[PDB]
Order: sequence, then C-alpha cells, then structure tokens
Amino acid sequence: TGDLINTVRGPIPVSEAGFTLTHEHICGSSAGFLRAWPEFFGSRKALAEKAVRGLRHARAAGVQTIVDVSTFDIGRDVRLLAEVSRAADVHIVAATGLWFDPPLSMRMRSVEELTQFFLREIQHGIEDTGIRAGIIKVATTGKATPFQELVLKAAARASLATGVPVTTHTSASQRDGEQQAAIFESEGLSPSRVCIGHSDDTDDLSYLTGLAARGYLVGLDRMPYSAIGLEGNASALALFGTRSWQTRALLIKALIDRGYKDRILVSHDWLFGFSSYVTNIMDVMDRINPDGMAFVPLRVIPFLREKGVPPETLAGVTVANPARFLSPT
Amino acid sequence: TGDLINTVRGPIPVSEAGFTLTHEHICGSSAGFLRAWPEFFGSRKALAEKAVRGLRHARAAGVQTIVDVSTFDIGRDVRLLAEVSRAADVHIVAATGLWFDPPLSMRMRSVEELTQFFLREIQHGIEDTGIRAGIIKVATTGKATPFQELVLKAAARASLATGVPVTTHTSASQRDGEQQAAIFESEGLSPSRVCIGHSDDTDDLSYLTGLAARGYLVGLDRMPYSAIGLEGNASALALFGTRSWQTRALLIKALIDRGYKDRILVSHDWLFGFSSYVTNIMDVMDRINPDGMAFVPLRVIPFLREKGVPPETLAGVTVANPARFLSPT
Ligand SMILES: [Co+2]
Ligand SMILES: [Co+2]
Ligand SMILES: [Co+2]
Ligand SMILES: [Co+2]
Repeated sequence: TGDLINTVRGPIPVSEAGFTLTHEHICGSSAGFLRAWPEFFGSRKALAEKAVRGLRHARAAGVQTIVDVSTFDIGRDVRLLAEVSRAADVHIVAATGLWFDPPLSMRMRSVEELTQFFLREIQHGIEDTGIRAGIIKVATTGKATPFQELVLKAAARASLATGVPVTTHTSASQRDGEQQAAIFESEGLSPSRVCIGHSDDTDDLSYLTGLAARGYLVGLDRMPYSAIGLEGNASALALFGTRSWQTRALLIKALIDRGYKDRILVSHDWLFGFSSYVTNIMDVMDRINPDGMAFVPLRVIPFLREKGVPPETLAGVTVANPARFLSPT
Repeated sequence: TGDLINTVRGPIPVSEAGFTLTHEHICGSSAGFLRAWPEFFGSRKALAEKAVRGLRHARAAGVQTIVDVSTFDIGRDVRLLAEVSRAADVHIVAATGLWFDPPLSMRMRSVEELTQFFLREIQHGIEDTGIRAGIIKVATTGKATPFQELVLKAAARASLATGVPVTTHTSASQRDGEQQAAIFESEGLSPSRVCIGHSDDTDDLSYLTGLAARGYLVGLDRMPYSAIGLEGNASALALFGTRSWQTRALLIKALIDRGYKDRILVSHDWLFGFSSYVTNIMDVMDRINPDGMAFVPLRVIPFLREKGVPPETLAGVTVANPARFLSPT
C-alpha cells in the first residue's frame, strides 16, 4: 500500500495494477499521423471502438493494466489512451522516451535537451493534458546510432531523477541488450530499473541469463508473434519470425527453471491499429491472434501451468514483477 | 477576377494575393513537435508573437501573402498559421505534400495512398480544421529515394485532380530539378504547375535556363541566406552557404535578361521558429537578417531596380507570377 503509479486516468495504488501486460500499444503509428489522417484507420471512432472491444476481452481474461509503450514517435495519442482506458475499465500507463523513428526535431537534440523532454512528460504532463508518463521507452536495432546513445543516456538520467523505469526495443538476435546495459550502467542506472525488451525474439539463453544475472528485467513480450503458415508473406515473415508461440513461452519456463522468476516480464506487443508498417498488416495480425491482448492469460499461462509452473510463480511473474518494476524507485 | 485561392482564413480572390512570397515558413519543425514540446520555442505564445511581429514587418514593406510550404513532416500547425495570419493581416496559403523527413507511417505508403492523403488536405481540409491546402510541397536531396519517387508521382496526380501547383526542395548543386521534371512529366503534369525550388542555391544558369525553357517556374527562394562572416560556424556554413545575397539576387536579373521574367518566383525560405536544425539556429538567422520576410522588398527589389530592372517587370515577378502559379489550373 502507499506506492503510486501514474496512468492516463491519473494516479493509482501500485497494488491495484494487478495482472499487468508491460509492453503493448493501443496504436503503432507516427507523431501527428492520427490527427492528420484518421481515415487510414477507417476513423478515429472505429479505432477507439476496436481498442475498447480488445481491452474488454483482455479484462474478461483477467488483465487489469497494460503499459502502452508508444513514444512520441510511435504517434502516442494520450487522449485516445484515456478514452479507451475509461471505456474498457483497464488501466493504461503511458510512456515517454524515443523509439527508432525520431524526426529531425528530436535527432538534433543533445542529451541535456532530451532529458528535459523526458522529464517534461513524466513530471509536468504529456502535451497539454497533464497526463504523466509512468515509463521511458527507448530503442536500438543493432549497434546504437550516435543519437540512440544520447537517448539511452537521457533515459537513464530521467529515470534517476524520477524513479520511473526504462524499457527497451532490441534486435534480440544481435544481442543489443549488452550494449544497452553498458550505456545505462555508465550513467549509474540500477539494472532493476530496466527491462530489455523483445528478448523472446531469441532463444539465446546465454545472452538472456547474462542479463538476468546482472539484475535486468527480461522482456518476453512478443508471445503471439509467428508467421508459421504465412511464409509466402514476406513482410509478415520479417516482423513475426518463424518460431511458434509455444517456443516463445518455453523461454518463460526456462528462465524460471534457472532461478530467474523475479526477472521476467511477459507481454504481446499487440495493437489495435498499425500504420508504421505495410497496409492491412492489422488484418494479418488479427487472423494470427484473434484473442489480441487476452492471448497471454488464455493460452500462455495455462501452457505454463500444464508444464508444471506453480500458480504462485505465475502470479509473481504477471503481478509482482510488474508492480516492482513500475513502482517509482 | 473570379479565380480563388485557399488560405488558412478561407477563400480569397487571386487578385487580392498581391505581392506574394512563395516559399516561407512560420515554423520549421516536425510532425507533433509543437504540441509535445512547445517550451522548445520558449512557448507557443512566444512563437506566435514573434511570427506576428515578423509578418507585420513584411506587411509594412508591402508583402500581402506568404505561401507557408511546411508539410506534415515540417510540423505544419495550421491553427498556428490561422492565428498569426489573422493577427498580422497577411494571407497565408498552407501546403500539403511531404518534405524529406517523412515518418514510417508515410514511408510505407503507396503512390495511390499518398495521392489520397494529398487530396484529403486539398479537398477536405487539414486535420479536423477544414483549412484547405493551396500548394503541394515535395523534396529530394540528390537523386530521389524510391519513396520520394512515389511522393513526386502522387504530387503530380493530386495537382492534375485539383489544379493546385507543386513546389520543390532541391539540392540545387546536384541539379535535382532535372529528375524531378522527368518524374512530373512522366505523370503528364504541366511544367507551368511546378516550381523547382532552392534554385538560387546554384549559379548554374545552364541548369536553370534549361528548366525555364521547358516552362518550369524557377524558385529563387533563399535570398537572405549567407554565412559570409560566420565561416567559423560549421552548421551555419552547411545551411547558408558562402554566396552573398547580392549573388543570389543577380540570378533574378540574369533570368530576366535571358527572357525568363515570367518563369521566376522570389522568396526567403524564412521562419520564426526552427527546431529541425541545431539549437539556437534562429538567433544566428535573426542576426544575419533582422528584416526577416521584409528583406526581399527592402533590399532585393531596390537592388534590382538600381540595376535597371523596370518596375513593371518587378511587379510581374512578385505579383503576376505568384497569381498565375497559385490559381488552380
Ligand atoms: Co519494439
Ligand atoms: Co512495441
Ligand atoms: Co527546403
Ligand atoms: Co523551406
């Protein structure tokens, strides 16, 4: 009791977060895009309705909170998040930081300037809404670009100032987490404040246990992603990969079996609209996983239970770990 | 009489455009940036106040209309344009199209999809404002990227459908206008609907007269840009170049002397805020040219008059040419 986290509807007790999906999106887009071209998604109304249906389905399956890790450059629309959170009665934590599509007005900035921007979104509010970010999202896709180095350092500084955790996009097959870790530590950030994401995109347990041993949270956050059966579709192959959801889920058990149950976060990286990729990608995705953000509780958790993971351990992964992660520390 | 052009305050008779600067910016930024980080500019209020002072100064010097060629990805804020247009009593024509910083949500689009977006901004309105674009802005920086090829084709299609003209950013030293022309013509666009911009960034009159002979408008639109005296400042050198304003202005006379008076458009490429480049670039610029968008009428036009260009010819360049260009055709 007592600890608080900021959501798009305002402050909530940490203990009310409950079952929390730590890497999700209402909409994967671009800065200004939803405002400029809402017809891309049919309409804003259609997008919101789809999101509300999806979040209610997740809620019925036991999901109480999602962390929408859409940054400025993922076209995060905090008013949209607030509207759908309210309608579906599911808490949404919003993000600051920058992903891998920053516009020139961000790319030209210094570490000091980026720190001030991240601090604005955490401490003051996003845009003119007063809605405060509860997480900082950053990204590399291979070795960090010079700009990405500044972003990670600024993320570390903002986290140190506010206690808000940092979460990452990686190219997991290229083992980005190691350099990301090196940069964060150079700034004196505690590994327990950091989740190295898309870590289920690899089966390299040397890489993953290495991070977990150092105290990092390991984000196994793309559970339903598979292009098995869709190998004819090149864009789906590139995004979803050729590993089954079962293969991804086995990593949760593997980390638990190696003593790392407290270092695991599980999610889908799902969304209800998706303009930053090929047209109609959302239709492909909805076919692969009609359950959307209910997939983890409906499929993954029982799969793990049937493999012998104790209920207490599963509750620790889906409730206690997110609580500890999100609590400003 | 009769012909109309859309401005941020609504429709105006073409004959009321008067002395028109055809390539300008209220603010050079990025999509969503002004909404997310207005403190970058001091405040939105400060930015608007600066813009109103600047536009009133231009108006006092005889400027009646500017064409703000900020696209979506230059962070065009049409409400800001409308506010400052109203306060300064200077007409502002807004733009659609894409510059050279499109986010992924644009870069993934087809020519058909881009055409629909440009048509939306011209025919329906920008965002939810009902303000209609009166020009389409496109860009290359050297040989066109595959995406830029689609953008130029979509610009051509939108222009053919609406009669609204197209204007371009070039790397003038790399003679981009020739390929841009080739792409436009492949779509059946009339050269008289097109301005090849930043053409005063080069002294190559073979290149420029080649375009003018084909019927293109030649945009001599960076009149006050010079880093003479600032060679110690690397970012200023890269953006402003080492040629004097007099050297740029001589190109106006050179084209007139070669029979191309009707093919010339003159502007500053000025702005009142600038977040897509180095921090404090606006302070450097304001020192180079305290007159802002009054520089053309105060310095360039009298320079030309003193070189013997007849008043009728100068009026044809600054009034008749923009009128003919902007009139939907
Ligand atoms: Co990602
Ligand atoms: Co994601
Ligand atoms: Co330009
Ligand atoms: Co410009």
